[PDB]
Amino acid sequence: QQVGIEALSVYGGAAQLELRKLAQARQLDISRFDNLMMKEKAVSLPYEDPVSYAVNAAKPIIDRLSDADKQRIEMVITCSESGIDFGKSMSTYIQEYLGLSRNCRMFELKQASYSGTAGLQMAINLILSQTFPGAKALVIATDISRFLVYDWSFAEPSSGAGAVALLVSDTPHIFQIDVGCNGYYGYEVMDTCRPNPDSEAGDADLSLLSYLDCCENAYRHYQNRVEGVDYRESFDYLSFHTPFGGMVKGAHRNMMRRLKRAKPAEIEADFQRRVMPGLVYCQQVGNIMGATLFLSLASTIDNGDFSTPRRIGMFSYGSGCCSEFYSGVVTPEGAAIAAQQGISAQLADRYSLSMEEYEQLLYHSSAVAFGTRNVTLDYQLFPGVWKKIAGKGRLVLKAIKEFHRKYEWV
Amino acid sequence: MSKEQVLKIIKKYTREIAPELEDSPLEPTDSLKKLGIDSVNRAEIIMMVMEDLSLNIPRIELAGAKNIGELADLFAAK
Ligand SMILES: *P(=O)(O)OCC(C)(C)[C@@H](O)C(=O)NCCC(=O)NCCSC(C)=O
Repeated sequence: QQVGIEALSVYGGAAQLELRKLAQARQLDISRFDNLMMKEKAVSLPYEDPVSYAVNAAKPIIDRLSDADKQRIEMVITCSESGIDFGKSMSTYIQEYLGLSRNCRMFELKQASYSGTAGLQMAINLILSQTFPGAKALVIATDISRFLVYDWSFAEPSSGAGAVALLVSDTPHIFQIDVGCNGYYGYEVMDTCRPNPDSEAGDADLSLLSYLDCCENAYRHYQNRVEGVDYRESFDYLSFHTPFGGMVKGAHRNMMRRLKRAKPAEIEADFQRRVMPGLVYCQQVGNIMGATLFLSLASTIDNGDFSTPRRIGMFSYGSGCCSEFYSGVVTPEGAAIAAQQGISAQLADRYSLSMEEYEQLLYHSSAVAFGTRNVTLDYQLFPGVWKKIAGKGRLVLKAIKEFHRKYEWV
Repeated sequence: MSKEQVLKIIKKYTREIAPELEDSPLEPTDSLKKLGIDSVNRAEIIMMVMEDLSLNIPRIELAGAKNIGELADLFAAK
């Protein structure tokens, strides 16, 4: 039974902040964030939210589908830790603006950055159940970091915005899943959390240690289920949830040292070959939470070598915590399809914020705080940003009226 | 093994991770952050000390110390 990702599409925001500018503004050495492998973070405008990010991520997928295939989408799962209601899923808005069938299960899934993987596994199981032959699922991981001006200060350099949309089916043109090859591990821990709206709290040091424990244990569980698997030999590439690149390098190093007793230069060559390709796009958006592992997958595919089919190992983590290691295969044909999406070009055309604009954006973000009943957005908040959006067929948040969010194609 | 013995092992791997501290004095009240070792290297030090002591327990059990003296205490207790 064949199953996996049929189509993958990314939205990396309309604007970004160069972390070297954040460093200069805090009189840090420019090399601090370079040391940690961080370059830019995507930043959500006040007239964007996770729904608009999700729709912009999914629109290219839906645009390419026949009417018949679009109607085969019978589940929409939104995976987020940036929800806009305690009960209403963002999937309802997403269905509305993508024009999907009313015969569709719709819901939202939460477990910090593990949400995307959980959604993907659920979609996989729908296909494998064979309850509805031909049905497809749309899984969209979408997150923003709308912090208002703190508990969240520790995360400011790393907290990005982005969405990745996956179409899941029995014709996996992009990523063919290794069925049953899954290990998972979780336990309650207070490493980071989002206990207040528009905020985040945490002990980053605890979270990094927890990530490392889960990386080891989720993989061991996979290894116990997949006889003969080898951490170097079985995986051509490795993609990870990437809060920032430096910690993924550290995790890979820990794994190689433990499982393969590899020497330091050997580990660094293995890192560059197998892990660095996935970090390329991640370094341009920052931590985009539940979508980050999927962006890492897209990055691995665009930036790695797929002249023969390749197996990618995937490690998902979410604070709180839960984690999963799983795998699949990408063919040369799949890589060629993915390349047509033009992610690198999309990311390069975003507006580069000054530190002054960024601080103003933080200040203006309050207008669309969680719980806002009525707001009308000024699209000319930053005229220069608007010029980079207008005419591109982007969805934006126009207004909230009596809690009802209204979006516009611009 | 003692709190003071462990503390000497923490000092060694700290100096190894951050060579500019080779000669500087290290007090039990010094914090790795203020020294200032980055987030990844703070975890690396913990893991090197764990491996040196053959301590095969969850890494999170070494979290939460505010300075290297408290970290020594945390290890000493395991
Ligand atoms: P250190 O050198 O002190 O720097 C830590 C940095 C990278 C600056 C800080 O921004 C950080 O550690 N961020 C990561 C925290 C985080 O979001 N972890 C991943 C969880 S994703 C999720 C919600 O599951």
